Amino acid sequence: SLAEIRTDFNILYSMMKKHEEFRWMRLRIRRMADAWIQAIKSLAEKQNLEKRKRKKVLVHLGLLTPLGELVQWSDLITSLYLLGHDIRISASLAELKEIMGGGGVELIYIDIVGLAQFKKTLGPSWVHYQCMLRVLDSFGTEPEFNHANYAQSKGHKTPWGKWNLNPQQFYTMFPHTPDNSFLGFVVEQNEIKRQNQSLVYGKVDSFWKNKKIYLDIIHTYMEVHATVIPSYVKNHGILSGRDLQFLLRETKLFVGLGFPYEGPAPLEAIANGCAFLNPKFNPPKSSKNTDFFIGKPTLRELTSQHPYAEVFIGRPHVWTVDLNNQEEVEDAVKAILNQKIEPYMPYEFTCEGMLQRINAFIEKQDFCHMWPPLSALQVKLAEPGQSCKQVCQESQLICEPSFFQHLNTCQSSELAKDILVPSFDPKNKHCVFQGDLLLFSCAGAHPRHQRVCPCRDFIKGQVALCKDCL
Ligand SMILES: CC(=O)N[C@H]1[C@H](O[C@@H]2[C@@H](OC[C@H]3O[C@H](O)[C@@H](O)[C@@H](O[C@H]4O[C@H](CO)[C@@H](O)[C@H](O)[C@@H]4O[C@@H]4O[C@H](CO)[C@@H](O)[C@H](O)[C@H]4NC(C)=O)[C@@H]3O)O[C@H](CO)[C@@H](O)[C@@H]2O)O[C@H](CO)[C@@H](O)[C@@H]1O
Ligand SMILES: *[C@@H]1O[C@H](CO)[C@@H](O)[C@H](O)[C@H]1NC(C)=O
Repeated sequence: SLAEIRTDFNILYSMMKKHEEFRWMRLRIRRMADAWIQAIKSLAEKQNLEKRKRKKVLVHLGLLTPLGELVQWSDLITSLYLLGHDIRISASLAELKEIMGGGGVELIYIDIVGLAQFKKTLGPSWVHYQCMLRVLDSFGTEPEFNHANYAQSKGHKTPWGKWNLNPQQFYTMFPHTPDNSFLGFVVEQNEIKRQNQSLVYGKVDSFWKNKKIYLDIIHTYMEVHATVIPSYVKNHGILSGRDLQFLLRETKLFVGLGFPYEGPAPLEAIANGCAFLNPKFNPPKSSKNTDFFIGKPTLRELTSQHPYAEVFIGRPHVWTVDLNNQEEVEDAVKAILNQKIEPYMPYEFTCEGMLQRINAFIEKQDFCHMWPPLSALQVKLAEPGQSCKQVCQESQLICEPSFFQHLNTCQSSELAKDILVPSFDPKNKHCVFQGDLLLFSCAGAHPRHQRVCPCRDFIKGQVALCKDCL
């Protein structure tokens, strides 16, 4: 029974009308419907989408039993629907039991809250389905937090970790954690734009605490608008849809205050021709120094409010600035004021880019027992203090953790259960090899030794996929 692409949303709307929380998701799908339908038709012309098996897919939304996560769920469901899969949407324990009770489930999209429910509801046979799980986890899960016993040994108290999955089963909001898979979402998209209009990113007064100098510098050159705080700020209150599309289409500069971290909104601003003023974090913010991140299953350090925007887009669309550097902020605002407007969206955040990525994952990513192909492997040695993530990135590659097993001249050697191996002491030519295959980790820098690191190429604008991965 083969998957046939769908070009009509009538059935999708009927499914999402069964859950009150999808109300504004259905609205957004209608706004984006022509983009989605154009994209599934264009993909089907570029690539053979024939002879794909129709999968029975459980989509269990633990969080419905977070706007960015609701957007990601909406875009995932829409992608599955367009690709012709048999979607069973669950937002209750009752639904979960019924769907799994019926059997034939081939693929499971769930969040970590939903996974706790899955385990509790199904009992010990929950692990029978473990290889079919794709776990929507916005901020990502590094191997040291996923391995229950290693995490306990290191004193990690995360309520989110210790699931003992293959870490590539965690599906992230941005491609920030190469131990994981990047799922993302779709970003909704010069006489319109008011050259001197800036708009503050942040719907609560709390976000604005101790930003006055920053805002005062911006206010020297631009009107400061808000949707929520100095007297001069022009507040439009809470908005949406066409209205917010208009306000962003009207705005030259979208102003970050530091929070929230890694949201969709800066990408929507850039897609609508805005530049993003992106606060720089020195030191970088992590579960080690930031209350928001304490208990999150990663030590990943954020170098700015939106590191994807900073690293994968950059100027002129994204100015990553020290808020405390008055010279730097003024230079940035004056630059943006004089910039030519260039609306931009990375391919991977388009309808067709997301359809291509999720179709590849559905067809090629299998944890139930080779992809990416071993031809993609390029091995790099991380210097001491450098992670496998870093040394791949430094060569315009990305760490590919599925190649660690193929990397596991050595005068002596030993075995260790540690996220930092395989390692090489090139002084005494001593090799330490991985003794616990669940501890293979792109994340982590050896303090003394070189790390032996598995990298792969990526399609520019589609970092989730190697050139030979389609
Ligand atoms: C959307 C999402 O999950 N996104 C990210 C996530 O982001 C964080 C997350 O926080 C969700 C939690 O927020 C509050 O702490 C609570 O509302 C909590 O709800 C549980 O706990 C409260 C009491 O604290 C209860 O009132 C509520 O019923 C619920 O109880 C819990 O129920 C579950 C289901 O059975 C049970 O399994 C738990 O044991 C039980 N917990 C307790 C202690 O009783 C929320 O869970 O979402 C926020 C926005 O919604 C974000 O800002 C947060 O950063 O982060 C993770 C990890 O990084 C990521 O994987 C995920 O994608
Ligand atoms: C910004 O420019 C527009 C037109 O160029 C004008 O209407 C507006 O008054 C200006 N704002 C400030 C604060 O000077």
